Amino acid sequence: HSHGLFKKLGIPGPTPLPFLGNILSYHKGFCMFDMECHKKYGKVWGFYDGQQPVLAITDPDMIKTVLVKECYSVFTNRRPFGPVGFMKSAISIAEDEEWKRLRSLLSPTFTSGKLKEMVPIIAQYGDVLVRNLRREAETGKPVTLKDVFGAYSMDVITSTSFGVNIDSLNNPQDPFVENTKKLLDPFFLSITVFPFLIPILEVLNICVFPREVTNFLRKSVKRMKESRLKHRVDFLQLMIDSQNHKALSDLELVAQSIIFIFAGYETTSSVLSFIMYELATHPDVQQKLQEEIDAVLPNKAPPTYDTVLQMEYLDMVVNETLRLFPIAMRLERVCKKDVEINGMFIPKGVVVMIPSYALHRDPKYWTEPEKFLPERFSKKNKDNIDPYIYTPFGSGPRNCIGMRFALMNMKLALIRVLQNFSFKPCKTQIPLKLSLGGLLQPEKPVVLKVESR
Ligand code: HEM
Ligand SMILES: O=C(Nc1ccccc1Cl)N(Cc1cccc(O)c1)c1cc(C(F)(F)F)ccc1-n1ccnc1
Repeated sequence: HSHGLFKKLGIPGPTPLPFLGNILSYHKGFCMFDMECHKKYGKVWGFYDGQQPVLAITDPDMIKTVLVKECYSVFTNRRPFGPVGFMKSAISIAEDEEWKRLRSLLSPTFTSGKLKEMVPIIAQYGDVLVRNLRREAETGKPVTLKDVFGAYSMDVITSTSFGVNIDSLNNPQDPFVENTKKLLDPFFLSITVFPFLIPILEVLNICVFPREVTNFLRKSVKRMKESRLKHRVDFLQLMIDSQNHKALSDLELVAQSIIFIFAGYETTSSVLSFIMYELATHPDVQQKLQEEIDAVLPNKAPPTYDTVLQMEYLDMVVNETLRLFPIAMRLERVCKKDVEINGMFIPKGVVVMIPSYALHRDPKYWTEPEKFLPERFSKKNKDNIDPYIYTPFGSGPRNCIGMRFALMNMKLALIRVLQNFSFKPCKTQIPLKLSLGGLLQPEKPVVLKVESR
């Protein structure tokens, strides 16, 4: 019944099976499936995640319209995650008026002025990461980068969302480290075929996030609120002060902190691991970046908000890695009203999809794409890229609100790790075969050789 929609609108696409749509095509992963359909079915195609109609667009003008131009009016919210409970008030999960209220109440928290005042504090746990990196350099055996980066990513997240200056890997007993370190898949794939099961799961009070960690963060936020009763450089602080549009709730503040927590842990650790692999398989970029790191700031010169943005090559290295590996893999907006965007009728309720992975590896906009060529973002070539094709943090008023923070957190960590060690390929795997699941992480871990100086 729903499969004739994209046939009525005259939109090509793989013929879907009843009750399932095109979920069987997800056997090669979201990324492989999106690239294949872009070559065959053209610039715009449509498929079905069960009964949910999905429209893929690649035209940059349509993309701008969906993300920027007609954002508040037609394309505002994302597709329902699933059995989310009290986390429905999360800024990434809120819809329509609650999202506009939450983002305005949280936008000044990620201001360039607020990030500069937290730069010296974000380096205390970073020096602890180098201390834990020298002991691994004493061993000639390779080291998995996801655990070391996650240890740093948890320390910075805890020390920036709250005041817990910790050594996550070296102190594996604090409740803050324990809850975060504990936390496609058979569950998420079933929700796509059965969106009718989403409201039934919430009636069963079974949410996709372990409830044991939610109550632990609820009591932690309660005791931290009692600890406030001169912390002026803290995510929560900035949320409690603005609390005392409408007002921000207490449990609402608990939900957003969990967003800030996870968005800076596996997300940051994943990108940090993708960067170092490409630096290990391309040591000329590693050497030049190490040479450029010592140029703007000599050996044993601490980074600063003004100095990080000066190293031009470090920004080129993070951009190309995000291109080759956009951990989002997709951007989604729900067409909540009948709209004709760029000569195309989009009915209501249709999920409009933007394949970041496919456009990041499209030969039309990138020459030799599968090749890590960080020179694509040089001062003379960074103007040729279309900002609506390379969207690692998305775009529009619902882009990544922590883009500046995540870029600073990773760049501040990269400057200190590269000015003390070098990374050589150990036994790793050049093919770097991506995982076939719903995350843009490698199932095979990232283990390379770390050499000192
Ligand atoms: C390298 C790291 C990161 C990448 C690549 C990234 C990328 C993205 C992307 C692609 C989106 C979707 C935007 C869209 O729908 O168009 C997003 C949303 C979001 N990100 Fe990030 N992100 C990163 C780190 C972070 C961090 C560290 C935080 C906060 C601590 C954060 C907070 C958010 C929030 C709150 C949203 C939802 C925006 C809203 O719905 O208003 N992100 N991010
Ligand atoms: O917000 C988000 N948008 C988004 C981006 C791309 C596709 C779909 C979506 Cl919905 N994601 C999704 C996300 C992003 C990266 C790694 C992940 O594993 C998951 C998010 C969700 C949570 C939650 F649901 F677990 F609470 C926590 C943090 C983030 N997140 C990460 C970076 N920026 C935001």
